[PDB]
Amino acid sequence: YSLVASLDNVRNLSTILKAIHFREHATCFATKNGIKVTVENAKCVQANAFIQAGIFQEFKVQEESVTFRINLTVLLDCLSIFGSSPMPGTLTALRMCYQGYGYPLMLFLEEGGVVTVCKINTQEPEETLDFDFCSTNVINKIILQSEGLREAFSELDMTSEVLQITMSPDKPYFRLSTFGNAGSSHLDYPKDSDLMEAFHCNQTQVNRYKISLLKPSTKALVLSCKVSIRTDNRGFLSLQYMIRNEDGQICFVEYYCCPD
Amino acid sequence: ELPWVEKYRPVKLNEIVGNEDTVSRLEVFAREGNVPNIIIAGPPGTGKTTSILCLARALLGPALKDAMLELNASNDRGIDVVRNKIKMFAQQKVTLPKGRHKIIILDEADSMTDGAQQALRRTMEIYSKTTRFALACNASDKIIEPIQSRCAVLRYTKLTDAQILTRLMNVIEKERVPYTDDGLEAIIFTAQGDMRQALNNLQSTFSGFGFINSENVFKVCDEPHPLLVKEMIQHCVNANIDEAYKILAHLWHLGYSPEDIIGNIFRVCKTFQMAEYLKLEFIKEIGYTHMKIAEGVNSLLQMAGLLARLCQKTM
Amino acid sequence: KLWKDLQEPVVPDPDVSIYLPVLKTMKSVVEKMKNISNHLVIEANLDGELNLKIETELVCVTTHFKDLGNPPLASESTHEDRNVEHMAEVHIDIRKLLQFLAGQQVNPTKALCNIVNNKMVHFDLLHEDVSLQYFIPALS
Amino acid sequence: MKCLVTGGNVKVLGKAVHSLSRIGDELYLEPLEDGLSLRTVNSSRSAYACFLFAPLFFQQYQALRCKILMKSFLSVFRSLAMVEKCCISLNGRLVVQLHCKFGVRKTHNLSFQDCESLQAVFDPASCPHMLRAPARVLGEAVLPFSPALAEVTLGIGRGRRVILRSYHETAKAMVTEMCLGEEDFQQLQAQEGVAITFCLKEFRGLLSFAESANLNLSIHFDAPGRPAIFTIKDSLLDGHFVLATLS
Amino acid sequence: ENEPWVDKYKPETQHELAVHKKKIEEVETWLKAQVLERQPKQGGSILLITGPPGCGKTTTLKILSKEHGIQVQEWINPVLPYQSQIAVFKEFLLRATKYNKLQMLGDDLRTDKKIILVEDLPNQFYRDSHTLHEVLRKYVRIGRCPLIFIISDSLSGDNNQRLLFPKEIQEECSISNISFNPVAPTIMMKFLNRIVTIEANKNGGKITVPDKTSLELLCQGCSGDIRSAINSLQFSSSKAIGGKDVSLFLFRALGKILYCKRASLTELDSPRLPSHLSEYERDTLLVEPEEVVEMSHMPGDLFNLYLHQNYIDFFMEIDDIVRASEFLSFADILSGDWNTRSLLREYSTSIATRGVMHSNKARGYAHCQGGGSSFRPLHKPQWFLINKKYRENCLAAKALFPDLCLQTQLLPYLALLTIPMRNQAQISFIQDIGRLPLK
DNA sequence: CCCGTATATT
DNA sequence: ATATACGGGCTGCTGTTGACAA
Ligand SMILES: Nc1ncnc2c1ncn2[C@@H]1O[C@H](COP(=O)(O)OP(=O)(O)OP(O)(O)=S)[C@@H](O)[C@H]1O
Ligand SMILES: Nc1ncnc2c1ncn2[C@@H]1O[C@H](COP(=O)(O)OP(=O)(O)OP(O)(O)=S)[C@@H](O)[C@H]1O
Repeated sequence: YSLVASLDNVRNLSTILKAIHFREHATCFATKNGIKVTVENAKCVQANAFIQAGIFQEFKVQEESVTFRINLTVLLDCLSIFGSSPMPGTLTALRMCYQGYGYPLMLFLEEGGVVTVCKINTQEPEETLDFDFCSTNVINKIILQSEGLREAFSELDMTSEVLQITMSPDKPYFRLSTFGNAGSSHLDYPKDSDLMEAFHCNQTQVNRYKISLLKPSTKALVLSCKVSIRTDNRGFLSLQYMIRNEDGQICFVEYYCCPD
Repeated sequence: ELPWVEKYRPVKLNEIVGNEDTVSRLEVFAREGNVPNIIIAGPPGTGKTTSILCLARALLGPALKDAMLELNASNDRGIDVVRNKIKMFAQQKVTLPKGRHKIIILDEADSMTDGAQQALRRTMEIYSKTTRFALACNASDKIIEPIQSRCAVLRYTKLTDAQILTRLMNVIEKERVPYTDDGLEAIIFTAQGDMRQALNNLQSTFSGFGFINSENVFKVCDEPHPLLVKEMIQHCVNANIDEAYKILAHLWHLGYSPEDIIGNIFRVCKTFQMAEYLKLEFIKEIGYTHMKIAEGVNSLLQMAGLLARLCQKTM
Repeated sequence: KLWKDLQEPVVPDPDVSIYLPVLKTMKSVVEKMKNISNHLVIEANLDGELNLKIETELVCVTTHFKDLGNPPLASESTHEDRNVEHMAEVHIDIRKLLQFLAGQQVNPTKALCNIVNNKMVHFDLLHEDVSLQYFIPALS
Repeated sequence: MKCLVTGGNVKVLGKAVHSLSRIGDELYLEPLEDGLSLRTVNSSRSAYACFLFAPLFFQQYQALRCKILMKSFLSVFRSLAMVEKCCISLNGRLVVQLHCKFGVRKTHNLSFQDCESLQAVFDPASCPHMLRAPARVLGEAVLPFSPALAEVTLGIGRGRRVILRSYHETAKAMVTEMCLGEEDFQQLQAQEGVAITFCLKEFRGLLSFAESANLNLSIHFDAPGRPAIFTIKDSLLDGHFVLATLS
Repeated sequence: ENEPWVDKYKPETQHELAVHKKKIEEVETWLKAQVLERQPKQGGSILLITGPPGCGKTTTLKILSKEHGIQVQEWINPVLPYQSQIAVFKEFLLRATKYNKLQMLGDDLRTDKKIILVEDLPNQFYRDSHTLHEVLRKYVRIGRCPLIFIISDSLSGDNNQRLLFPKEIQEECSISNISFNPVAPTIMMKFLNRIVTIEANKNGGKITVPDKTSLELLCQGCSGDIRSAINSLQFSSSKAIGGKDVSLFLFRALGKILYCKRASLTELDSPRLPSHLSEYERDTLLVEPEEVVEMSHMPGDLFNLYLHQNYIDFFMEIDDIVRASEFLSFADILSGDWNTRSLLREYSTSIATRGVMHSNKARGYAHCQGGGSSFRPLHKPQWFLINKKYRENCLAAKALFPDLCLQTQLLPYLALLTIPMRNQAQISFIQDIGRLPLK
């Protein structure tokens, strides 16, 4: 039975998974501290999540860690099978069991007397990169809100091919540039605003990024309340989000991308 | 850094050692500055793209970044986005001093679909007062007739030995490589027209030997195939099966698949000097043998039987 | 000449007659089921159990409903040899069921389903003063 | 050229841009000695819409004529006119710098091509007939019509009343016979059967812009064949629309 | 010094055109008879203009329209940054046909008659080819002003023109036809001479005028197309160029294969058949079959069918016919699979062509072609209709006696059935197969 | 490819 | 006495990957 997990609010896990859903497959990691689902694409972009043991009520694991690969679309569809619009006062409960290697994943859901049973067979594993972004070589870091860039990143889907990010202590403190068919489009963000919680950039940094790799950050930006931007000496970009649930807990999602 | 095939690229227009007429006319046109749209064709390894890029750079100069468009096959060329971007670039106005115009280059245009070309042919006859085109390709039969019906078609040719030798001598003098006449003749023999191939072969030979003696060139690998089959066909013309099988055995022991040999046999047979009856019968036998080989039964005995059947015809 | 061909469809003797659940939850479940496959199986029990099943080569899903009141059947002498745990399930293509659930906007008080073994499923609804008879052919 | 728009005028400017986009495919910008002029013409040149903006923001021309693809402007002002200030100039590029909340600044550089001066010829004085009414009444009068209609006919019935119909040219479609009363309109100089036939989409854009502050329209229709005129007057905003009539 | 010579020496007046006078007169009389006899009740009409590229179809129409004061309406494809393309096209067509321009500011004002010219057809019209028929039917029903269609076509590869107008809409919609021809050598010669004289009179510097001997070479390798001729003249006058590819006009390629232009065996060192192959001696050939077949732009299995249809009439002996038939059969055998059908296809066509060419010993003796080769037209293979009839009759036999073998075994029984049965549409089928002509 | 015919022009 | 155009014959008979209009 290796790992069994039970919960009464599927929405937390469902929204955490939906915040990272742009590929088709995902890899899990069950450890005494909790699960960790990661995904990679183009051997450059990598997105990971974290669901600590504090959220869970009935969590049981056996011996060492457990790894398996699961289709994300099917799991996300199965989780939200009772409608993604519940009125206040209605909840859904789920139970999941994984009985070791070579056997599928169970999922029993219940709500108001209706009981559903589903199974997802897993064919694992893959290999993941080693994107180590420890806070030792980080040179430029910023922390900022989300409602500022809701429309900004919404006003970012054009027929361009490269997004230019420049950050400097003076003049264009945080400028995004997009070169398309019509013309340039600058979106300068200054300091000392309502969305400037800490500015600590050291030296000027201008870099180019691919639109195709960096596009799926909209889903993480929409379901968030704060965003942290980090870039090191070489020019690798690290994005840290902060999502909350109905109960009042906090979960994190991280994105790693490499420059052109 | 880069290898010798991409580092020794000409930056001017007089370093090109290909044809002599078209290059001189292009230099004159770059001097004047009223070029029409052109379509360049020819064998690979000549320098068509180099000529086009050098002409564009000479025409524009410092304003090349914001007045030039380049499109390739890796970049998507469908219909919608390409026509949109092309019309943006054509309708957009820029300032150019006297007679310089905007340049649109579409490399390997033979890969485009019919829809893209049919949408493109409209933009190439109206905005001619501020823009011009330039196309490079390998097979000129792919481009539709209406597009050719308003372009100047320049056709290149395979390089001869003299220019190849001159530029090879220039490279050797630049790199200070001790040489020998017969070794350079062997390298030119291995080149067979294409020039980047010759430079790559010379670099490979020089890698770990330090000399371009003929023995070193042949030892480090390569060797041209067709001239061996040309003699073999002549041998089977005179009913000499014993002498014919020797070259086949040599090639088979060399490590060549049956299909690769049988294709070259047909290709050499078509452009030969024989009668009509013999050519017909040879084509028939090669066709039957190729069908058998493609069906899966490939071995030495089938090639020997093909040679015997070819020799039987002349008795 | 065609007046006979538009007559009200006949209702044969139902193998099982069962009260229907709330329409909104069934509609949501079916809508989420549409993505996985284009085949569905509906099963009706004699103790008010309604089962919706899909079985693919990768995922298998089954949804259960219980505590559905069985209406008093007219034939009370044909239940001494029929197993209560037996069923007369059928399989249908999930392209016509979803329209029928999506069209409805208010839940009536006469939600009934008549299921037969061979090739027919039939729905009865009545709201205010309007009656609705639904006929969905089987054999997807 | 330098214009600095401040206040709620941004929304009405965006609405005018949307109406022009609903009418035409290209936008002609002309700085006159008395303000700014936005012009648009249909592809077949059967309709012409012009907005003249009385000096209201900072108007100062010369330090002078351009045309632009209209989808770009439409997208920019659909996604960026919901915003407290706007600045327009002509560099050399067209700068559409847009000040926003706090300190966010958005700039938009666009490409333009040289064009000719566009104008038309209309004679409102020469038109005998004349009709005036609030825009809301007309907008309500065109609501029952399906959104797939092409041509509409306006007429005056027997008994001093207005009538709007549906012109159709054996699987036919529905027809409409909407009729109104004289007590809603404010001014009618008409006749005993004079009617005109025109299009609908440009009329719908006109009504859409005219249904904001409850403005009053003015129609000067003439004998069939001659163009019709729709004139909208406001405090600091003038607009004129010219259509064509079936002969 | 800012436009090409193509755009600089455009014909302003009618007399500066490079088209034969009769064609200009024909277009002019059509247009002017429409204008002069413009009845108030006249409906719409469609005119079709064809021709090889670079002959001058658009310019002559524009010049003739400007001479007689006619408004013209163009159609430029709209530029994307929901409505279908066909919807926009029909809306533009209705607006252009119904109403008129307003006043503009400076035009050719005194106008009430106009025509609509459509050249840049949308892609969806090429892919579908069935929306166009409905659009044309609606226009014929509700048309006022004529519609002129301009198409560019080549000798081989004419799929788009026949796909767009497949001989049925023209027949049932009353569409006219006007076809152009490539410019004659003399007209192009005179115009090129005029242009080079104008350049020479410009003076400015000592520039080498292009030689006369290359000037006819420039016009020889262009095949009646003015624009490429002017482009090549501009390129060559900087101090042959312009090798446009040929299409060979498949019906001409068939005649080239089937006529076998031979030589008188000029003294050379070609190999000879030594002792016993004395009946296989042939005169020298001056044609390469591979290039001819490739240049017609046709599949090989179709070329072989056409050759099989048309090769009998040109033969005079029976033994040569036997040899040619054997060669054609052997060419057929090599393409009978499906996985390797496209890997080896050149062999079949080459074998068929060379066998048909060499087997004709009666024709192949140089000066032995006098006299014959009358005015004879070629034809089309008859195998297509027979195969389609075979397939439809296959289905009509199966599904209706389903309880190929039925046609091979049961259908003989049907042929010996001849007795009535209970149906109406089946007696006709019974009488179909079983009533072949026989005395 | 193939044969014979009607019009512009010197 | 020599260059140029009419007349008559063509759209047609299993698998794996890719672009377009909605
Ligand atoms: N005429 C030439 N003179 C000198 N070098 C040449 C010439 N043609 C080709 N080369 C060499 O070829 C190298 C690369 O060839 P390219 O010009 O890129 O070939 P290409 O003209 O693009 O034709 P493709 O792409 O193979 S079809 C250059 O670095 C030159 O050294
Ligand atoms: N005497 C002449 N006759 C015709 N065109 C001329 C002449 N002199 C110069 N030109 C130029 O040649 C152009 C003719 O363009 P063409 O491409 O031949 O017309 P077209 O008939 O539309 O060809 P398509 O559409 O590709 S079949 C004119 O627009 C002029 O710029």
